[PDB]
Amino acid sequence: LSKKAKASTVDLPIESVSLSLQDLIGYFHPPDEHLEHEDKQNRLRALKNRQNLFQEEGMINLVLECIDRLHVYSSVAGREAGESWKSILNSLYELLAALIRGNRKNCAQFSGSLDWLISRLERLEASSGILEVLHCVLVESPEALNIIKEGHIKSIISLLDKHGRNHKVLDVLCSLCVCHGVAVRSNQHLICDNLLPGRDLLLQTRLVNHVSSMRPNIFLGKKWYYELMVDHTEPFVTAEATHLRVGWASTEGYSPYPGGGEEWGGNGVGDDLFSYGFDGLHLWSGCIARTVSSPNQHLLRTDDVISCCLDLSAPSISFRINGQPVQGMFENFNIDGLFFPVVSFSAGIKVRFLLGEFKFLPPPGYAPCYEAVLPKEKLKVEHSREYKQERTYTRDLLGPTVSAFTPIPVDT
Amino acid sequence: GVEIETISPGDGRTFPKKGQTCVVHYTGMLQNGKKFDSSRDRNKPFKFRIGKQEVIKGFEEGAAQMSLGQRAKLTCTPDVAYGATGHPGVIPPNATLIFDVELLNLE
Amino acid sequence: QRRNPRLVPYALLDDRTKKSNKDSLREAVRTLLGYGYNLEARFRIFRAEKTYAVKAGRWYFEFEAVTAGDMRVGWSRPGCQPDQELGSDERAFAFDGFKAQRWHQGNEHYGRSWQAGDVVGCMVDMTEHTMMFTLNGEILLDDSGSELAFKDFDVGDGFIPVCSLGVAQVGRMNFGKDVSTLKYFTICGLQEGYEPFAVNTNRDITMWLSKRLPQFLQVPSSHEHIEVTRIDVTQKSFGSQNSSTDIMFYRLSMPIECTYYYSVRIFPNVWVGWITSDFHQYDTAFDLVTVTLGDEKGKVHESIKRSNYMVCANNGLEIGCVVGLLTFTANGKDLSTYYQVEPSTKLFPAVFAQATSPNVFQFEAGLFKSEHKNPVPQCPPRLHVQFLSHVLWSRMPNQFLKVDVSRISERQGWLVQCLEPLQFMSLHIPEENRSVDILELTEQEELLKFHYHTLRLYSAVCALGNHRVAHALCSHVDEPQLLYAIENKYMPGLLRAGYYDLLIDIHLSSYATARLMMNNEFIVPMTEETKSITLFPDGLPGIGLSTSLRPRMQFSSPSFVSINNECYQYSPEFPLDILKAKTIQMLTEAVQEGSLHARDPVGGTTEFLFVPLIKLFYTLLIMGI
Repeated sequence: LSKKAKASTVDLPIESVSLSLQDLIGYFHPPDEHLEHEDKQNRLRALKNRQNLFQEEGMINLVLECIDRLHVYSSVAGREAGESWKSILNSLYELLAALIRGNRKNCAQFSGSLDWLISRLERLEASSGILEVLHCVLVESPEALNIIKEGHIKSIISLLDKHGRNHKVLDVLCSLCVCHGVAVRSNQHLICDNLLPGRDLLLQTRLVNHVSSMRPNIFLGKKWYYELMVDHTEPFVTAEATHLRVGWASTEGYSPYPGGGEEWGGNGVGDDLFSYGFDGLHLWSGCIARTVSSPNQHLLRTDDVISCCLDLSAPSISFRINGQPVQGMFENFNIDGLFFPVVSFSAGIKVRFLLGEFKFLPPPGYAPCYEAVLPKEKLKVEHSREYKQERTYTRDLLGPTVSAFTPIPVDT
Repeated sequence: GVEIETISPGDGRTFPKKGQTCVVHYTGMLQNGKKFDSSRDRNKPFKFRIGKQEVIKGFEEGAAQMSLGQRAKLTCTPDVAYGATGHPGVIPPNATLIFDVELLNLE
Repeated sequence: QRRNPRLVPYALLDDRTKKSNKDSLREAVRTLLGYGYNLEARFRIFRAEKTYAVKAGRWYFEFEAVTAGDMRVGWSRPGCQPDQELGSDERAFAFDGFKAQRWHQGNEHYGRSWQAGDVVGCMVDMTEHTMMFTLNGEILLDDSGSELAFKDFDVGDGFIPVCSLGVAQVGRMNFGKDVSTLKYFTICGLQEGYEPFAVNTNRDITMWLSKRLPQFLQVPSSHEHIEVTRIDVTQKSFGSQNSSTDIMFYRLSMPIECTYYYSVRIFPNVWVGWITSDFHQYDTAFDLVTVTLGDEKGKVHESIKRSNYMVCANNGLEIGCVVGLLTFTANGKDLSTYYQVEPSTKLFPAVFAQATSPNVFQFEAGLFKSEHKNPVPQCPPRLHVQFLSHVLWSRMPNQFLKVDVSRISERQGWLVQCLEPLQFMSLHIPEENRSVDILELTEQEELLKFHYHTLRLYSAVCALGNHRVAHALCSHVDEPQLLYAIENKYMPGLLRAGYYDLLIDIHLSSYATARLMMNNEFIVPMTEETKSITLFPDGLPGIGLSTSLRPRMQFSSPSFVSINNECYQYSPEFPLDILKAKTIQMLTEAVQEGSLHARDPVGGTTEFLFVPLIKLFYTLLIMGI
């Protein structure tokens, strides 16, 4: 069938050779641990003797030809009897691992074809088979470690680069690094050249303070307004500076989930969140951090005043610090649910509220939060919509949901 | 000749002179915010000497433009950095070594 | 209506000004009675950690109900899905005090109703599969009137307590630990031989409540017919033609940050776009968001943002050409000038579609493949097994974040005030970017294992003294990250031992073996302080004389100077007496709890508690500390 065809190819062992291939595998099977320790060795001695009689007749080469002559297609021939091509190829590697696993004498005289092997590593039909052949040959002979060179490793890491994540491929590199007892240094500095500096394929890890936000019990749709002030920052108690972001956010959207989606929780890193406040005051609006300046480059120090505002019937968000202009940026938004101050923090921090109990206010935009308490609705600053609640006896439950300034007359 | 932005203003006039132990406490991350050094972490005030070609040229240029108490975002250039070689193991080629410094004392 | 006091809706405003409209209608009613026309007439499921599921004993807990509604409190197999709500299969085993029907694949009448302020109590036999429910001591009875709740289930993978909240419901639980709150455990319980969930334990029990936020997954077989096919030319087809044809949100595997294109062939309503990972809208709507500039004076101040999700709508052959910035293409025509504003933003390819016909896709001015993976000679488009066809699924369990914060509040100016920091412990997959905290991996074994073998590789690369690479990893693992990761009493067992290995193989090995070599040499000078050794107490091997040679410690600080042939000598440095002080604590801390012999211990088994704890202590014993 490497020719055109014959259409009466009687020489077709498929069911016969697949039967013997499942028969040859168990013939080289390792003995189980739950066994009498003397009976383990007598089975083991017959096993190690069994491999060496296959070696001198050169069966590994005779196996390797059938892998070669089946490395032709990618799923062929008369494709009803030859339909089982995935079985015979995949079972051939699992045989080939069995002729290897214990003997140093069988590994070293084999060795010689890893450069042939990693050439075939791209086939990806039974790569986990041809990985397994590579894993046993590396751990069992320190000879073959001084044959595999840098171009083989670049093809090894690239298969991890394409095929997601495998603890099997990492067991190669752990065994490729340190031999039986010695640590060949040329492979170690080769690896940290590739895997490490990209931060691309493994899992990078960090730690930052817990982030929590707040709300003053009051939904907000005249030109709505509030005020804030700061007392003690102390920006460095971490291996990090702290954060301070103030702004507005929606109510029918983004349940307050700390650090399971976006980084650490945060403020302004969701689309429903719109925060501000920085040293060099620039923003956070849905993972955006672009660097629109202010004509002070001033801190969030221990004394400053925050003026925040949003007009009615105008999606036009802009704030002020100490009555000084910030060159506002936030326009063209959407509404589904009302809004509120969403001050967040992660420190040993302490700040004030200004509600009425006001201290300082610029004029423009005339509806403070003091206006939002007209009919009956009370005011209690809390931990921002609270899928949790923190306690000391048992942090108990809280249900999923319980849910307009233009009232509606019936058209009668 | 690199982008230097003052985070927290110190006084400006305290120019660091050659032959001074510039005690800093700094950190720095990559283009994607991936950290690669934090002297705050190991609790070590990093000390160095100007003009002696100790740290790379981006840090060496941005160290002169600061003052005492001045935090600064030394957004360095890959050409001024380790370059298309990088640091073999830590830093890939062509990176933006965005630093975050704070001067403490001089000598 | 400018100083208007009427900016208030009806149901909230002053109820005495409406009495001018109420009593005027009542005088309009007093006339009508005078005229004879008398005016006559989702859920929030709370499961625990899977590794707490007992399999042999008589275990008890109680539940304190507050409100009215669905209170499905009881037990559960660990494989209970969060999505399909409670009891309607063989995975949950509970009872709702409302509606008086017990929960196994449905409902069947049992027991009596709840009371606001009840203490339920739940009792399991494990020697036999006979479950029981109580209510305030009073045992809830069957239709035939027996004490049991369920019968002849399967003790397989254990049983976990789960409450199910309704819509506006409030409940309160206890799992041992609260010996004053054992309300009706005194009467039934101990006098039946039952056990709380703190019979020996010492920590708390972290819970995995269902997140309201949706995320994406793979394409498993959990449907009647949802199927993705990997065809090479280079296409992927689908099908969802069943009696459940609601909504399908298709994300792809890996993003693109800021040349070539990508196609779609639909057989039969359709939104094509590009997704950044901050997208969790799960409905059928058309919603979403820009920001203008600030240019230091005003008057220009026009354009920063276009960030959102992207929008498009025989064969529908739309093509996503990208970079540079974002563009569009549609069937040879040009719906161009897309949302071309992206500095370095992540871009999934993403289409949304619903079932009208099968085979709703077929996937793919050069060609694509190189623009996604690492190598870029790579002209032909090639499919890869990393590619998945992610479906935005509704809910998965997520940990409680057991210790939150110490926030306070005030009124006179409303002083909120904190004092102490509480730090995360978080990692992220970079290739499908999303942050997970470390203490979540206890249920993701396919990511626990792969990250555990990553730490085996870090311990083995810097093995037997490679101070170049150990310095390269010290800027990669960052030692006070370890100093928290030593002490998480809820960290998994493998990641306990992996981090203790990685601390030693960076810092505490190359000196440790260096004193291990010279352990049998005993060379000594004949100086004067040597003469003052008595050999005898009138023994203690913790003496401080030690006049042997003892090869010295040197260290190096992992800096970033251009003196690159000076790392090169000893080891990365570390803070010493911070470490030896915590171990002396953690030795006394661990041996005290294990003397009580908890069900808990730190890494599941007592080995993962003790084996790295001794091994770090043993290596530190040799190091001259």
